[PDB]
Amino acid sequence: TVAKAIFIKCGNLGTSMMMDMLLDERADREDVEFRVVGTSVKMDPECVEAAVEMALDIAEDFEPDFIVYGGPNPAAPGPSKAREMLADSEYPAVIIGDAPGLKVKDEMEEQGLGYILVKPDAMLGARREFLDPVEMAIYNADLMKVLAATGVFRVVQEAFDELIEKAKEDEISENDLPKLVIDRNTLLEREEFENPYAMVKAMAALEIAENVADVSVEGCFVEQDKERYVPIVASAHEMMRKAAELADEARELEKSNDAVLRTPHAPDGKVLSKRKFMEDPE
Amino acid sequence: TVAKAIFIKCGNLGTSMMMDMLLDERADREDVEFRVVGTSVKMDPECVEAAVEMALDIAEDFEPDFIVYGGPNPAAPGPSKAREMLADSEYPAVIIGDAPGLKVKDEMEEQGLGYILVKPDAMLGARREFLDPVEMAIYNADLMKVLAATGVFRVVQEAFDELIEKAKEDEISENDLPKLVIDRNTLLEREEFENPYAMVKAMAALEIAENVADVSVEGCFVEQDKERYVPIVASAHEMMRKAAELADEARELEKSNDAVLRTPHAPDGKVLSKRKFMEDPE
Amino acid sequence: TVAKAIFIKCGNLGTSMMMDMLLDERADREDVEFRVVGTSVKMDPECVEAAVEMALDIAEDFEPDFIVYGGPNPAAPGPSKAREMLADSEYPAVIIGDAPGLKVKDEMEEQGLGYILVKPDAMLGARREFLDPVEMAIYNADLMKVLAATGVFRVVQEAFDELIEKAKEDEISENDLPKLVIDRNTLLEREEFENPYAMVKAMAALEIAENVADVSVEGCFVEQDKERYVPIVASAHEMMRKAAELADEARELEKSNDAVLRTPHAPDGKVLSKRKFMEDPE
Amino acid sequence: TVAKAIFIKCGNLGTSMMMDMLLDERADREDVEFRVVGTSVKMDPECVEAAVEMALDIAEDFEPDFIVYGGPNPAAPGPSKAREMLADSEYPAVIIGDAPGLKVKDEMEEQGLGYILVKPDAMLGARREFLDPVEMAIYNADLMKVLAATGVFRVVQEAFDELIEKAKEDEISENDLPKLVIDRNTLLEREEFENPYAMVKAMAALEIAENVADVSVEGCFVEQDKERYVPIVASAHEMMRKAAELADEARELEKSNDAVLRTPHAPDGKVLSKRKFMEDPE
Amino acid sequence: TVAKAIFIKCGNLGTSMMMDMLLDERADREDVEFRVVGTSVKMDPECVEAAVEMALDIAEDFEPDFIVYGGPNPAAPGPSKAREMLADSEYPAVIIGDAPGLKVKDEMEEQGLGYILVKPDAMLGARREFLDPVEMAIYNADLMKVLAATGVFRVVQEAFDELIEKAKEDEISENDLPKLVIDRNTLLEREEFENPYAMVKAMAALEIAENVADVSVEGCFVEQDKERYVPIVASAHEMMRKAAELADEARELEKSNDAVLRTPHAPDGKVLSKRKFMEDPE
Amino acid sequence: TVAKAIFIKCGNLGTSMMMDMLLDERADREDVEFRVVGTSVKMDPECVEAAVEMALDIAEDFEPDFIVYGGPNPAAPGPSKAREMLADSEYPAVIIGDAPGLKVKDEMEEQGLGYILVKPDAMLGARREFLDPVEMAIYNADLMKVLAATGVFRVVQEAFDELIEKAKEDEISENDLPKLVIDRNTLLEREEFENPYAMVKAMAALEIAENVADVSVEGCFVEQDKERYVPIVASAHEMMRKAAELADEARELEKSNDAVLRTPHAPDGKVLSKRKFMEDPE
Ligand SMILES: [Mg+2]
Ligand SMILES: [Mg+2]
Ligand SMILES: [Mg+2]
Ligand SMILES: [Mg+2]
Repeated sequence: TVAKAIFIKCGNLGTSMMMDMLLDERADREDVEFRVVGTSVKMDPECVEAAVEMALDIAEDFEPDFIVYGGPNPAAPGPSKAREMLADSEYPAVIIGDAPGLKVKDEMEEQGLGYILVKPDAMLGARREFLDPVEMAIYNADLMKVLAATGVFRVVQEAFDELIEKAKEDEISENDLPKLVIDRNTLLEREEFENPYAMVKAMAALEIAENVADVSVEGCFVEQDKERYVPIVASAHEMMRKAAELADEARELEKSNDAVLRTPHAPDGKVLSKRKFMEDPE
Repeated sequence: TVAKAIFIKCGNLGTSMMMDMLLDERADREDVEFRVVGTSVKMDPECVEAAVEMALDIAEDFEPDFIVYGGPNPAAPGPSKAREMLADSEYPAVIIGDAPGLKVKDEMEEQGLGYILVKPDAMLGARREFLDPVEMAIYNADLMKVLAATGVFRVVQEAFDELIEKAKEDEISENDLPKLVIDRNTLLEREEFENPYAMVKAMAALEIAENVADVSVEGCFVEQDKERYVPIVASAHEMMRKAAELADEARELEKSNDAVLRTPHAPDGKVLSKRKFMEDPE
Repeated sequence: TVAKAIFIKCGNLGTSMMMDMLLDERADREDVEFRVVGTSVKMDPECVEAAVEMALDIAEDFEPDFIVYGGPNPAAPGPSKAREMLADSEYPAVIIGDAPGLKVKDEMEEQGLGYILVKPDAMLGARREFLDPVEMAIYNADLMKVLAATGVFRVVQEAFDELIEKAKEDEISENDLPKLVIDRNTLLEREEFENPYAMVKAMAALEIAENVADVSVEGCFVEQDKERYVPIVASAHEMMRKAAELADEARELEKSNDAVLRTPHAPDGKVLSKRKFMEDPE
Repeated sequence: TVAKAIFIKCGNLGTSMMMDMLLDERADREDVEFRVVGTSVKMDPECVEAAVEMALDIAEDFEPDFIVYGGPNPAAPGPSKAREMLADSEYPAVIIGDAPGLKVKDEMEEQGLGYILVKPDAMLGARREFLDPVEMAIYNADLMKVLAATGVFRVVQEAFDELIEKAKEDEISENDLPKLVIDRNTLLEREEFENPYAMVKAMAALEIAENVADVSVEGCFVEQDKERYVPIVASAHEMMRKAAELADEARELEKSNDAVLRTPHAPDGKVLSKRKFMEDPE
Repeated sequence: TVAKAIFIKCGNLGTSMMMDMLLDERADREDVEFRVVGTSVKMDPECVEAAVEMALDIAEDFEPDFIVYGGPNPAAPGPSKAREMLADSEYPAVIIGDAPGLKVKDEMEEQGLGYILVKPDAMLGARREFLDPVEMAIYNADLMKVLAATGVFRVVQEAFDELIEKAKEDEISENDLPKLVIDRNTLLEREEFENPYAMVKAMAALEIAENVADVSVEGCFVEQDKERYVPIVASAHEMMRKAAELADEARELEKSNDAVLRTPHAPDGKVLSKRKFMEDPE
Repeated sequence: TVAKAIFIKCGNLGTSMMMDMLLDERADREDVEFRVVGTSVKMDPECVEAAVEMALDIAEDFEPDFIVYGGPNPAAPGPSKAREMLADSEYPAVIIGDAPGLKVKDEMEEQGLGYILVKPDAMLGARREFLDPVEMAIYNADLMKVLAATGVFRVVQEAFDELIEKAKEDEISENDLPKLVIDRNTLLEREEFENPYAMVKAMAALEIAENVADVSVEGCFVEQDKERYVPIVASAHEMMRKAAELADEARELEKSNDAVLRTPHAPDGKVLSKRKFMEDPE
């Protein structure tokens, strides 16, 4: 049959920005249908409510098997509000956030919602003297490349593909809701990379990515001297740029061996697989 | 004065992906309020329709000073549908798209619509054999790095920022709507780069992102032999990855001359500017 | 048997610069003898004729099995004159040219001439303000790498050596003359690369090289505003530099797989073959 | 007035391959007229003689102010033969060779001819097991990039341009004939590079290119064990590839400072000069 | 007056490997005289005791003005014995260590010892399965590149140069001994880089280097699973390799601005200074 | 049985800096015990003698099985005094040096001393106007990287490990002492690289490094003009930097084939071996 879900996006995150598209890359999955609503970058308690009310507003006629909320710091005012509104609705919800979301990690099991906490999806150096729109874009391009090439996006894809199957089974229980925490070590469980050094390079990429957070936090919430915080947050961007280079390096190693894992979606939604370039998705 | 807008996102394009965030990079603007709605990757006449209705729906109470529709190919069934829906509504609308929209450029002005066509925002190789979620994301990472580091996003931002000023003047006419077609030569009319070699590299990056389109189509809708179109779409990706490298290069040149242009928004919406890293934006 | 030929070089084309040397790379080939005549970069109607005359003059005593004319744009005043002069001669001939020669592909087949059209051998951005002597050399370096590392030169070689064999059968008929149009898609129907990704990188590299031509054309003829054509002709050169680096990346990929295809000429003229580095060519 | 000269090319050398073209880059120099003749790669005493015989043969009606012979090792059988025939003609000649030509350096002062010996124009790894047509082209592309970007070609261009002036004065005396030896230290008497590190990098690139010859020679003429000579010549080619990278790196520094030295020819033949990209050749 | 000191090296740290050499880079200083002793890489109490006793026996007749002990973890048993032994002597002493030394910072002050703790001097992935002699050297090469190119070594050089001047006046009090903790933020207050982006890339390099320590600790002392720790320590090395490239990029930015800081020693000990390449130090 | 040795370090050489460490990479060997003494960068006769006397004085109660002296030029005055002193003692001794040691090769054999001369271990551009501490450290970082990644250090490790086993049997004869001369060709007959291009790239790195010596020598002892020798020595440092990148390139190829050789020491001193990342050493 056909499964449906709603995506609410407040504020920006590398994972939230891509989460719904990781489910139907070519737009040929006839077995799903999604809606996307949000308040852009804004994520204060007010805008959040309005967004979740905009999702509950259309879920009435849309009737989503599950709703997903994606944004930074799920333990902050704005996002906290939205955890409430979704925990108390006739819809199974999933909250996708970053590392600060480990604070309210217990509280999320309580509210009965699923979650995808990406640690390497670090906050960017948000300081007016440094972060303008373009810098903002450049940083996201480097983070997108590290989360994709290291195989973290695969984890999110497969997590929302294993749910979309239980959604067609007309049985979405809280035991079916994912409870994930993505980090460098997560790659130690997969078989993503055939070349071991590629895994080690992807691991290093994610380690660096996770570290970008502390640098951005310090420069934005701790250092108050212009002469010190501008360079600090900028150094957080230089780090992520390198993590992106490491990610690319990992991918190229897999190209040298012709083992680049590829798992596309069949028109009916079933996840295929392949390693060799001219292999034809199995 | 507080301007309002509604972004309709159907299908995916690099420009539509970040278009709204380019207007409030740090979420500190208190002169704007946005509501984003879309049907994700799917952009057929059915989904597109439901999305615009969804946007017009909330537009009654939101009261946007304008509505923006972004997605690939404005000449396609769905986009054309949305193009007539917005033209017939009492809302000043803008259409953001790729090269394929040119076929309906003279047609959009008659509908009284504003448009911004980004030629280098090329369609990716959407073959099930090559394009899986990861690959799609990686593709957009490079495409984003391109549109950002080459100055194209600052063009989009500039156009909308000037529009948001008009939206405050309580007067948005067909003359105040943007009618731009971005391409490699668009940089010739700007002073984005201080280093002349940074610009020509930037131009090369956009010229190459532009050619990527021909290959993606030649392998998605033209060629039908399995043994040819897979290598064809993958070759379009390699082109995008190197285009992104030329963009990174150009920016590193602006970094060596400490002439990296940054144009961040003040809390009141005012667009500041600076070249030197240590200088505050004025 | 010892085949012979006379290459006429008028103008500058990457394929005409190497054409004869790809036939006797180590100069230890004793089954062939060549004579090279030309008037340097000048390819005007006068110089072109004075060149073909020298070739026809030398051919009297030399007595070649065929005569090759290499230079840019066979459909120009100079090349056209030479195209006709050779057709009227008693000597078989082949025309080495770029994309601009396709205009006269049908005509050359009528004149009974043979031809090899290399689409990716793009014209350089010749605009006094940019293309000085050094820059010209530089551009030709990148292009030489692209045509060499992608496999285009091996296609040229396999065609000219297949002809020299028929030239030993002292009977070269128009049916034995080459009629090739090299471009990105040529690699698709070959086995140059053992590594798949090295192939699509080579294909990506060839597409870019081809696309440089239009850029150089736009800036050398169409655009007449100095403030714009200087940047444009330079952007085309930054593009070919990228194409060269891409070709290099492809060769290194073959190296990681110890599969660099090498096909050297034995002292007798036979084309040997090898993959593995320490493997003898047979 | 108008100056003329003939160029004989036997065997290949990076400088011998570009020599003529470095004097008329766009082919719009009306004050010169060149002719090019040779036997391709072959350079044995027989082929050489037939080549210098074909140059003197056309020099009858062409009446050249000076003839130039270019090819590897001007102290070998073939080339030595050509020094004889040119020293014994009514035409002033210039011998273009590589480092092995310093052996017959004094003997050439005696024969009364000029010479340009480029030390960094190293011999390649000419072994059947390594050097095929493709590899041979890859090497010349690297060599071409270093000879150009390091500013060596500029030295050769200036030399033949200072001669083409004294050739319009119909006074080509042996004193006006060039007696040059070019190597790493040539850059110390130049102004080629404004950035001191770009010069330093170029010096290193030349030093390495020069040292490549010693490796090639060993692998080709000294090491007789196939298991050792193949890797040796192959390493000589890896060295040249990095030299090309260093040269390129020097050029990029110059772009960074907007000081890329350009010396294009004026339509009448006088060498112009400029630094800034948009400066307009003066 | 000649300044005398004894350096003791037990175990290995980047900073301790180069500490004494940074004080006499050309070996032409006439104001210093050094003795270096140690037990190589072994830093257990037994060996460290022999090392210090070796130094104290030498001090008898050599009469140094100060003694330096350098090696990892000032808090470990072996280094602790050295601190105890040095604290009990009459010779002013300094402890060079890494992050773990912070645990005994209070103890060192109470012991009258000086110290320089370099946090970016990270412990390597010391697991037999991954660290052999060559990998150990590779890591050191990268670490050295990071500490030198970021400017950390100039901080250490600086500290000791002042201590040496005071020694020449036989007046080294406990309050003269350095108490430095070096890390990413140390660079914020140095006039090391003229290019702001070079400082930011360098800060990024030091941040990543510091991060390496944590990753090496996890793989060597926490994770006990062979399958998990081998990849973890190898990823630690990948991070250091990338940190080295950042330091290298910063160094190349200074070169582009012909602003690389050099502070060589004059024959009489005076520390000169310069920026421009051809500028003489003073 | 535990082997004991003393290492004497005077002056600085890449190999003398790492020698002892390569023998106990993780400090977990039970079969060895070393003592290190030296006079830092100073290697004049007075200092060298003071150093050797320190060693021989320790030797009395330490009872070393063999003594190693490492540092620049075994033929210089200082090093020569060391050779005379050690050749005059009862302790078997090995001299670690650079190319200039070849001069006293016969003299060393007549003295009953062993030797390992590392030709690529080149002297740096030791000119005050260029070489300050930071640059000295950066040069050694690249040289170390070269000596490690190319396998030169593995050769050094092997020579000493063999000598160590002999020591454990109290049987070190003058015929057991090494007489090695390491250079580019040394790599031709080792098992180091599985990939041939990695071996080739490693050879290229050694050739360039070996060549760096001559450039530094020219700039330090021959050229006397500040305006010539500054750029000269600096170009020696740019060469080394590229030799390091080639060594890194060779290492990355091995990683692509998961054939990176690692020969770690077992606790009992046994030299293990492995190739595959996940493969345990045996
Ligand atoms: Mg005291
Ligand atoms: Mg006390
Ligand atoms: Mg003895
Ligand atoms: Mg004896």
